[PDB]
Amino acid sequence: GRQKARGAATRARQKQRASLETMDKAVQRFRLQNPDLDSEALLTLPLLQLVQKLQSGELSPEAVFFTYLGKAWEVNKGTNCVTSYLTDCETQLSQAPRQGLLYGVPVSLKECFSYKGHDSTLGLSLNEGMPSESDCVVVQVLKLQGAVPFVHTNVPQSMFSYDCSNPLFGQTMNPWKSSKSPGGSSGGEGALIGSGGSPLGLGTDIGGSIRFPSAFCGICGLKPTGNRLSKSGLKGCVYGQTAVQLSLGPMARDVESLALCLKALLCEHLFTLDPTVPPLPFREEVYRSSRPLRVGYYETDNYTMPSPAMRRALIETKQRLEAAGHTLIPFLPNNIPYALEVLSTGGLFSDGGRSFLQNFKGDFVDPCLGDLILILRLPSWFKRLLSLLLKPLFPRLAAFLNNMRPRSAEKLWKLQHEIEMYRQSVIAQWKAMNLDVLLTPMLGPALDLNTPGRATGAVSYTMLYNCLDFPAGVVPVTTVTAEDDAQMELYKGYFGDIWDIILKKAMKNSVGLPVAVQCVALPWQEELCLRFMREVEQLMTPQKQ
Ligand SMILES: *C(=O)NC1CCCCC1
Ligand SMILES: [Cl-]
Ligand SMILES: [Cl-]
Repeated sequence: GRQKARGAATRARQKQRASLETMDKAVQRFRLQNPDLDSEALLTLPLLQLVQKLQSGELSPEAVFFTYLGKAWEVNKGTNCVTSYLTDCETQLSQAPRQGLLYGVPVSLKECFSYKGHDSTLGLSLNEGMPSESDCVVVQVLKLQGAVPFVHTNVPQSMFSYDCSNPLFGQTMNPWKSSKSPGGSSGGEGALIGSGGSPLGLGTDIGGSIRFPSAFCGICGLKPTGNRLSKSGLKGCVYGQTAVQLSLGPMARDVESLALCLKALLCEHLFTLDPTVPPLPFREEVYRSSRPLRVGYYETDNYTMPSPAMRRALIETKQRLEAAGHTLIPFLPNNIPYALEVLSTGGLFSDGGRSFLQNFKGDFVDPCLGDLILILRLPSWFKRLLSLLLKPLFPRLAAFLNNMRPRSAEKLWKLQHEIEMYRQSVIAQWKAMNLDVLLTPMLGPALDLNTPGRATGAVSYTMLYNCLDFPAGVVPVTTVTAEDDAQMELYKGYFGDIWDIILKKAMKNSVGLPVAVQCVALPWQEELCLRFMREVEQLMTPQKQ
């Protein structure tokens, strides 16, 4: 019963196509009137220098806007990362506030950041032809700070994924290798920023969806504490689920860009437009501190075996931090399996997936979601039974199935308390070793297209910090060598289940692809997190600063 959804696809693709044409026509007009502009030099300027030149008058907003608009159009050709051109953004451009900290900066938005007059489909038929009545709060703040949001970027269908394909706009590709995923669900942002088509973007993250795309596409990303920024006006699939919180945050080519973005967002405009966000301004002096850090670290979470490239990235960064004078302390959060199998899965699937499934009624199911929908559709008893059969041979799979069952409000309260007491556990663990920050591996290199949805285990590295609601960011530190990739033939994985087997195959043939580490601080500590990220960036890739 899918013809209605075929109509949605046809209409969505027409709007995407017309958006692209509108963009190109404006780019072609602009270039004719400005034939001598050094567009390469403008595009490769770091955000901090770009901002300064816009503030001084050295570069016109128009010059910067249309150049990035040109570049976004071009990189889209090989990645399919842009779903929509934000129609009024040229008239926004001419009205941008001069004193704004982001005056004249083109910014790209993940499709779920509602923008007036435009759909936030999430790749779902039922959200097509349902344009937002207004800009969401962070989009309002961006504009009040002088920025110019200019495109919506692609997401995997429903966002419940770390790949990036849906049936309306299709499949987004990694800009480093087109057989590879850009990661997700902020994958359009990853591909666009990662190929130079936007200097700053916003994404969201409930199990790693800022961090996967950033890592897979070789850019920086930060997932703040859930309630550091406003979620007001965000489009979603499931509403009212508060056990594992959603976070939104910046993506960019460097760390300084992330810190600029958070500084611009954490202002009175935000705090008055959404009073439910604690009014905590950006603390520059914590961000800029150069005091030695106590850095906890691990090479593996003992759940998802790291690739050789991940492991090399982690050890090398550790050794450089030591040489720079920081104290590196072996540290692994306790009971990760519990945090993932019981707390995180149970938090996301407390209703057995029912609320989530209503979004898919009458719709196609994108191949990049794997068997997720099929598995969620199954009866609560046949899940339970299959869980008991799989437990001897495949304990991970069994635990997954058993913890995605529907349960009562009573049981949800108990789960919510366990999440709270686990949070306090890890905090106490952290304080007993007197850590400032924590260094971890990050999933990478980029997986093959249509494999993330079959490698669910691999979310272990990022999902843990959604469960704990700790700020976490990722920084590119190296690229896959011939040796790293060859050494994947010796990868086994701790479990030997289908998730380990898919991941092994998924990560092969990745020579030249970027690989990241993850940086973590305690709740409300975004500034310390970024300081630390800045340090990693400086030591492993000094040409960024
Ligand atoms: C981004 O946060 N992606 C997550 C992948 C695991 C399931 C929830 C969504
Ligand atoms: Cl039909
Ligand atoms: Cl709060």
